[PDB]
Amino acid sequence: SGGIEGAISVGSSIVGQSPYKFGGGRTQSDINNRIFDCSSFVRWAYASAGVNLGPVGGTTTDTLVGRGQAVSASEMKRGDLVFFDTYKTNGHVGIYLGNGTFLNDNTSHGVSVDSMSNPYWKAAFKGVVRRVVQ
Ligand SMILES: [Cl-]
Repeated sequence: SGGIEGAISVGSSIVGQSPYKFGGGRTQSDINNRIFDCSSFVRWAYASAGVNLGPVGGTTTDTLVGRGQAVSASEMKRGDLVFFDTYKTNGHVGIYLGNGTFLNDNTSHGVSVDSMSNPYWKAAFKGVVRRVVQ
């Protein structure tokens, strides 16, 4: 109930209820108020499940892509971090849920679940995946 499943449970608890804010989620006030961007959301979901993916103030997609172990796209598993080329290389991150979906915090929908086959996310995905819990 920890680790991967715990992070999915915490992160999902606020789906549909947490608008995105670029740069948010790197102060305790923002965390308490559920104000995050894509990478500070992922850091918080895992921290709330007992897993340290980096410092509160300094975690970004660039630091997260350096955590854990590389995974081939064909082998992506629930809990793996999936990265996408949105405004820059690896500019977006989410937590893969299985079944071609991922939990993430994005401008359009805030904290939400998106599909890897949505044409936008399919085009933006380049195969960059990181496993952070074994
Ligand atoms: Cl935290």
